[PDB]
This record gives sequence, structure tokens and C-alpha cells, in this order.
Amino acid sequence: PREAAAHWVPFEDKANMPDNVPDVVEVGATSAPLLSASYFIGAKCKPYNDDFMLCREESQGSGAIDCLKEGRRVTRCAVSVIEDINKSCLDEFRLHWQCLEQNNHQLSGCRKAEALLNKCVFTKLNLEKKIPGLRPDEEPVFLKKDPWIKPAVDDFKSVRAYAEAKKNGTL
Amino acid sequence: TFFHPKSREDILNEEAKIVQALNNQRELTIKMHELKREEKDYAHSYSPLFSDPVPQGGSIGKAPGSSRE
Repeated sequence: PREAAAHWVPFEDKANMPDNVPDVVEVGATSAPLLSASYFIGAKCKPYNDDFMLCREESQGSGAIDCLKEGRRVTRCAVSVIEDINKSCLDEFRLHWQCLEQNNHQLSGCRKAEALLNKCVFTKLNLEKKIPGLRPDEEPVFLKKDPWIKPAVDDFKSVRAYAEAKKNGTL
Repeated sequence: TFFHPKSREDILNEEAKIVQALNNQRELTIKMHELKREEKDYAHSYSPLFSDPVPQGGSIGKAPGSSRE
């Protein structure tokens, strides 16, 4: 849809959900860690997200009231992902999303921390980043060795960690 | 003796043939006035190829839940 125009007062609703709709926890994670975790979530919640959008399509207008179960399963899959991250790969996740916040959420400025995060989650949770729709020929941009576009300032903590990890062989 | 007119019978047959053809034109005229102002098909009226009238809209933010029947 469109945005508000010419005037608009926010207004909430202090009511509760109907008793026939059970209760579900919320993701509660903000823009940056969520954007970091997007790929790991999509690698794990693919069938659930697809089933959600399919039941929205089949309903043909009543999607807001017929797809609640599917959206609930999606939310739970997401929470399991982020809980696995915070339990296991916390500091690397923090490096990534803070490196992002000190940019415009351009992923190009955070490749080192992204590398450490992909490595750790692939070794522990067995979840890898993948950009689909590409041919075997095209080289995905997060694995290019010497990209054209580089950040204005490589983050400090990320750089120290990347160097120490090459020295330790973890990468 | 010089009076050599066409017979009554041939005259009547010729006039009958004329009236028959005129009635044929009458029926053709009515049948065409009816064939026109009869509802046609969408393909004959708008688009032979894309005969599906149903409008598919944009694609840049296609929202699942926007199709309907």
C-alpha cells in the first residue's frame, strides 16, 4: 500500500486475541540481526514459508484469518534459528550486525564477519548461505576475492578477528 | 395471326420465379438483421489471441492473496 498523507495519528488497540486462536511468541529481533540471519532462516524455513504463501494464495481474500497456523509455524522456525545462533554463535553474530549498523545495512561492508558467521553456523548448525537463481558460471558476490566495491572503513574488531582466525586456521 | 404472345403458363412461371427470388432476398435480409445485433464471442469482438479477458496486473510486488475468482 501507500504511506500516510497530510496527517496521521498513530492509534493502538489494547485488546487481546480471541480465545480460539492460540498463543505464539514473537521474534523480537531488530532489523540488523534479522537481516544477518535471513539466509540461515530461509535455508531452514523454506517449506514452511512456501506453505504459508500458498495458503494465503488459495484463500483468495481470507488469508489473514485462514493462514494463522502457517504463520505460527513460520514464527517458531525463526525463533529456533535465532535461539540456536545466540546460544552458539553469539559474538560472531554481534560482529556482523554491528558492522552492518555502522553502514547503511549494505552487506558489502561486513564480508569478514559474514565469513566467520557462515563458517561457524555451517560447522555447528549445518546451514549454509546460498543465492539461488544463478548458473554454475556466475560467481556469487560474497565469495569474490577482490571485489570492486569496498567499504569506506573496514570494521576494526572484524578485521582483528579475521586475521587471528587465518592465523589459527579457523578459516 | 401476327398476335404471337407468350402463353399464360410461361408468364405465370416467370412471375413466380421473380417473386421467389424476391422472397429469398427478404429472408436473407431478415436473417442478416438478426445475425447482426446478436451477441458475439470475446475473441471475435476484442482479441483473438489473448482471449482471456481476466486482467493480470503488475508483478513488482505481487502479493500472494491478491488473486481472486
